[PDB]
Amino acid sequence: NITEEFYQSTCSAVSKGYLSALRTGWYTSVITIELSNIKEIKCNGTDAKVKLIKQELDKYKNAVTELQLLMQSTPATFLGILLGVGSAIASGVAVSKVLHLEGEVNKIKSALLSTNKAVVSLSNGVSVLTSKVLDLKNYIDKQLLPIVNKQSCSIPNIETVIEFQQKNNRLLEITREFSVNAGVTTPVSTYMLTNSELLSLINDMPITNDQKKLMSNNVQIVRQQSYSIMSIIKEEVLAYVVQLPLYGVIDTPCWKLHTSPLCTTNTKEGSNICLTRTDRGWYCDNAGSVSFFPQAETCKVQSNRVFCDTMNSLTLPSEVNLCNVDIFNPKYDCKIMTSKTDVSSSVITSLGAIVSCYGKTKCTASNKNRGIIKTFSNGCDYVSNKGVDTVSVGNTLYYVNKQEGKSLYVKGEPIINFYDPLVFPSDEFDASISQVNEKINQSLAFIRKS
Amino acid sequence: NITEEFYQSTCSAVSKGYLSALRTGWYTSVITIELSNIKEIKCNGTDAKVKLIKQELDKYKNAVTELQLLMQSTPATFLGILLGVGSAIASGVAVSKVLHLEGEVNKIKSALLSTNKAVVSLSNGVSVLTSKVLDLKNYIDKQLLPIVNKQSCSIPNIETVIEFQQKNNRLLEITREFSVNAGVTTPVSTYMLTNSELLSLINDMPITNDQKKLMSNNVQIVRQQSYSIMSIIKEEVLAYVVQLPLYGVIDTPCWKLHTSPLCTTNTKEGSNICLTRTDRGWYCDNAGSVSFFPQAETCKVQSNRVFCDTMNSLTLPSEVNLCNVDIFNPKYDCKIMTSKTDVSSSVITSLGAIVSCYGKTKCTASNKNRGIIKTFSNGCDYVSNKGVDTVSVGNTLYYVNKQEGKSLYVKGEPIINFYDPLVFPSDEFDASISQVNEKINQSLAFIRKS
Amino acid sequence: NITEEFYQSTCSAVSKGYLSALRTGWYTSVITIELSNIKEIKCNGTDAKVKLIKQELDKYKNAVTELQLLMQSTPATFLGILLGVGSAIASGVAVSKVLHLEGEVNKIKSALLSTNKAVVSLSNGVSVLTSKVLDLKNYIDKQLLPIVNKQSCSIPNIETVIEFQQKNNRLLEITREFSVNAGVTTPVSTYMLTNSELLSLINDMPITNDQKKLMSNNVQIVRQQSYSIMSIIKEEVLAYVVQLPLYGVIDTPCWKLHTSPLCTTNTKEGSNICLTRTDRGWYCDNAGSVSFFPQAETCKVQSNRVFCDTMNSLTLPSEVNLCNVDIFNPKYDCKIMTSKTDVSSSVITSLGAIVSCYGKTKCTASNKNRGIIKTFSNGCDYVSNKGVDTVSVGNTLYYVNKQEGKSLYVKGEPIINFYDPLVFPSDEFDASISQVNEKINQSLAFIRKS
Ligand SMILES: *[C@@H]1O[C@H](CO)[C@@H](O)[C@H](O)[C@H]1NC(C)=O
Ligand SMILES: *[C@@H]1O[C@H](CO)[C@@H](O)[C@H](O)[C@H]1NC(C)=O
Ligand SMILES: *[C@@H]1O[C@H](CO)[C@@H](O)[C@H](O)[C@H]1NC(C)=O
Ligand SMILES: *[C@@H]1O[C@H](CO)[C@@H](O)[C@H](O)[C@H]1NC(C)=O
Ligand SMILES: *[C@@H]1O[C@H](CO)[C@@H](O)[C@H](O)[C@H]1NC(C)=O
Ligand SMILES: *[C@@H]1O[C@H](CO)[C@@H](O)[C@H](O)[C@H]1NC(C)=O
Repeated sequence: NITEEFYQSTCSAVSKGYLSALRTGWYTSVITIELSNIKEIKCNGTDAKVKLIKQELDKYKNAVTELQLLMQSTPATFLGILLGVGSAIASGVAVSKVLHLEGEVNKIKSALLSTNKAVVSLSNGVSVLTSKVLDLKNYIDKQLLPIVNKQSCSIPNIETVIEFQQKNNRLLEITREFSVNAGVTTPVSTYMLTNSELLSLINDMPITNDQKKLMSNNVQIVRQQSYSIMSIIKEEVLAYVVQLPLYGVIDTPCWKLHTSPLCTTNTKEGSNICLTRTDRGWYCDNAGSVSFFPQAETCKVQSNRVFCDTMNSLTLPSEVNLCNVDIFNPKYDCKIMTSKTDVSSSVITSLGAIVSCYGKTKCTASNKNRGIIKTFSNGCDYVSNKGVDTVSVGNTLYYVNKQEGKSLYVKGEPIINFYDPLVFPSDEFDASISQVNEKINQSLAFIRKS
Repeated sequence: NITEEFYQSTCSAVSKGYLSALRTGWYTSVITIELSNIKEIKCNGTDAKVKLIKQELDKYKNAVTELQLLMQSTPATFLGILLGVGSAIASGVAVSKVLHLEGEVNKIKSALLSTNKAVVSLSNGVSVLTSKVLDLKNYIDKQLLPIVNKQSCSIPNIETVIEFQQKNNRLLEITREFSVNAGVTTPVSTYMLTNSELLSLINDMPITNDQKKLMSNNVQIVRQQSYSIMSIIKEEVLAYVVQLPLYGVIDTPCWKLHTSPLCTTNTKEGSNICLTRTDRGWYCDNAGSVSFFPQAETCKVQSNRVFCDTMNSLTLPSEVNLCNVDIFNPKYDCKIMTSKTDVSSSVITSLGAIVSCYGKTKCTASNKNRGIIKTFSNGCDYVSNKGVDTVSVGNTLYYVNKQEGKSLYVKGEPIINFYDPLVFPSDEFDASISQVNEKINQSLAFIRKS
Repeated sequence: NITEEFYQSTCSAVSKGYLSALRTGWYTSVITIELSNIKEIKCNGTDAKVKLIKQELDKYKNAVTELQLLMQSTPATFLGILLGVGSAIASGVAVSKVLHLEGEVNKIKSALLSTNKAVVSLSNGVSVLTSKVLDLKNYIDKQLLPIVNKQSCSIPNIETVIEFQQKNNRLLEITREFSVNAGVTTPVSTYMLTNSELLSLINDMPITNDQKKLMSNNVQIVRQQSYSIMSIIKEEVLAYVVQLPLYGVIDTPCWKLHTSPLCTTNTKEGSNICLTRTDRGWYCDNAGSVSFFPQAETCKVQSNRVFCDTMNSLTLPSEVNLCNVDIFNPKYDCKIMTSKTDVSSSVITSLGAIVSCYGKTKCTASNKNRGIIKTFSNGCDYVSNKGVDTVSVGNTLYYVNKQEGKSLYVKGEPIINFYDPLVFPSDEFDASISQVNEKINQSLAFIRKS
């Protein structure tokens, strides 16, 4: 149920019909692995099945020593320039710091003695979920101790050698990811947290039923917005913090704004003036205001659900939406940029394509079964994605999205015609309708002086 | 056969001698894996060789269930601001959408019954290559059914346990990549498509012999420009779309433009004016025009072959090349920027290094066996890579490329001297030679008024 | 021992107390793997243990052929616009090129005959460390030749089949990484160089004892700043160059500068003027000057040690530090930007948070156990991280860093009040205090004309 409207007057289009899924907070969980403390590998036997077990214990001990070197380092990692600067893992690292305090590990270790999942209140008072995901201590001590603890080693069966390599592999891969990521990984792989464990962790979290359903049906998105932070390894326990997203805003209207340069079409080369709406990005109603996301990557779309991160957003009054139907409205000052760079390009929207065609550029739209069906004249135009498969601007061939949905072409005079090119400011990168008007007055006043 | 020319007048250099390899389209292929439908693991025997087989089937079924959660989400993912906005996987996703239609899977499944490679015309009419790369259904049903389908399970040999883990591993790794990439991966790994399968897929594609030779000798580049899109999993078939690049433009001349700030060298601190050519990047002749690639990553160089993506390009008239030999030419308006920020830096070209040395900065060029061999005075200068191994600008040490090739130093008066610093605009980021001239006239006219 | 100072006058904060770890050069080492030359797999026996060995040799030969296709391609890969352009792997590639010369491999192969580590002087004269990390030739020829070299193949034990898959796996993973990275990988994984081999390689390098201690305690950072460059594969030897960082500057003072927009707080909407210090980033004393790193990613912090890369830096006079205590100082011209965009945001510093609150925005600071404890008025303010856990600006919730350290609030009149909004330039992106003053004079002079 996605719709789109193109505004010929402002060379821009809005895609409506989306639902919000904004990350507004973080939930920190502590994931543990019970380790076996092995120092000496006591066996002088040259048996082939013992040698393969000795070689896997060396890999095991190498990973332990490798992780111990990571815990000794406190781990870390148009209108985009207007944002702030957050600290993404500031919450998770804070939990990682507490686990270094004395006895804090013993709290975790004792709570995870009978069950593999428990809720622990730390010394500072925060209630974190704790999960023991692997008990290599139990396996090594019950299945491998009678082998490599005496001098007359008992030769294991071939099946145990294979089984130990499987169980040890997860530890090795967790160590591998932390080694090439300085102890902070994102997204969180299935080695840090399996699809079963993650879903189970979501169900046990203190969140609403709407958040549980949302997170469970989009765990791949949950992983891309999660961090895995190596913390400690001591007292036979490896602990790393998993920082999961909290979606405080769900199911509010979202819309995406696409913009393209709007220039004059005079045949004289340098006598053209351009103008581009700069407020392009994702917009989502949020607590009476509008959360605006100017960057491309910060929002991921899954069907009609938009997952965004508020740390890369601005908070604007809802009147910002008035710029779509009336860019000259007196309630909000719509942001634009100006130039004399009349160069051709295209923007692929959710349900169509905007084409800014200028100069000697060949701009067309094609179908697979029939070829060219529309040829654009100079200016800014738009074509729906129904019956159109590709758009061509110069030597560039853009495929359009085949998402189903109705588009609407809103006819209107391109607002660039309302300006006189002799008093038009054309070097404005962070400007607005009013900043241009007041700047034209100053130029127009100095002309009135003559 | 790479050459380079440095232009002292404009503080810029051009590297010629390259050949084009531009991605201009996409080819979509459907890769399938025949799966076995296993529900109940019927065996109450505690045999060690059966237990290892049961543990691998659980991993198998976990990957199947994990993939089923991915298919329920329609998957997605100086002069750089001038480009447009494409939708990279719009073509592949379109094919991924068709595979959800009724019976479309049965078409694929039936065509891949006798052979593992076939050409299928879908319901919409497009002809796509289809490849069955793994038949776990055949392996599980022929090698594993007589084990875990009765209640008196037949204990397999140890060799089958090892063989099943190998064949199941590819499915697990494909699932792993799609889990941490929201169903869209790039580059395409050897798990999605092995070097043998990819080469075979290229040879069977409906393309020219030049494209086949080009793609086969640079498959590592082909992978970096390809996408793997998870599609469907039903009726015992896992299908994912692989989106491969089409190189419509091959073997045309390409050249790379390097630019650096050109400032005045007055000893008074703030009395200096700067000027930098902004049209830097890769240029490739293309269909009578020139494809310009302003960003760094969009083009990858392999020997003398330049692989670029047209979606991140502009289409300029061929006269843009005139800016190199004459920046004041009357046919094309060469783009520049201005500032008063006289700060030192260097640009490592293909066959040398440009040095913009200003103020109290120590700028040198060194050889490993002899140390400093040249000391730069203030201004913009250039040194060939023959006999030079490193360049130093301040506290920064740049190694130069040791690619073989002749360089040419084109003497000329730095054009920054032709301007008077009192009417010089110094806040222009998107400007040109003519925009500066007409702006100097307006400032010069208001001075004539006095 | 980290401290922080906030400057209310300039809406900026400086975090002191850090120690430098600047990458200033590169060390190139050659890592080799002795390969076995296998062509024909002579065995017509259908034994299950032979079949598993034949299947692993095919994977082995596939990786060899895959690597041979990579070596045939010479491999490659606010104030940020002011930097230069280096060539990161120019040093490593230079070594990779020399290994293609005749007999250069024989030098390496002969030197690594008795030991697995040797120092080799190449034909050009450079002394590089060389390390043989895997001898598959020795394993295949001693453990696998009596099997697949006769026609009456001798069936191996099951333990050898498992052992061969382990030793062959490293070669396969090295091949895997080079396939999806065009022969150049970063960071350097434990497959290219294990934690034991890397530490051993560091200890044998011709560097100081301070560099050895620094590199060994932060090998995860060493990996993130290293490259692995596929070179050659011929004469039964696979060789790839590992490019390691050299830290020429260690333990000098470093400090991080945070800045935020400073605007006027008039209730009239568009009558406000803004101003933002643009010199934000990392600063480290370096050889009498100051190395300035304007970008975020180029510096990684581990406790109080800052690892930076000089290739992404500028070299400024030490007087740049005067802008913190006096932005109007006459020795250095402090860089700023101007706008009329009064929009709310926050910057999370090392020990607190700057809040730029304007208009109808709700800006607060909270504690977990008590909720809101401070409400910001319009303007630019600051709050320490002691007793504060989160900051909220609009719909955005920022967690603050809980690093221990003292903060200091330096009271002062916001310098934006000293300007008259009628002659204030508000479109300056690359400007400074003096450029603004001289621009106000020109506007003020034309007003004096009337
Ligand atoms: C569009 O949306 C409404 C509510 O989502 C739904 O009831 C309606 O059926 C949808 N239209 C179509 C054609 O399905
Ligand atoms: C400023 O410009 C606006 C629109 O361009 C106009 O309505 C207004 O009268 C001007 N003001 C002055 C003082 O010229
Ligand atoms: C330079 O190029 C031409 C054509 O590529 C070739 O014939 C010529 O031999 C090359 N020069 C050298 C020195 O090899
Ligand atoms: C504008 O400037 C150009 C070059 O600076 C000059 O040739 C031309 O005569 C000027 N035009 C006017 C009207 O001053
Ligand atoms: C702060 O630093 C100095 C030197 O690093 C150290 O001697 C002092 O003890 C530190 N302060 C505290 C409270 O530890
Ligand atoms: C320029 O401005 C500065 C400060 O704004 C002032 O001290 C100086 O006198 C001015 N110069 C002229 C010529 O007006």
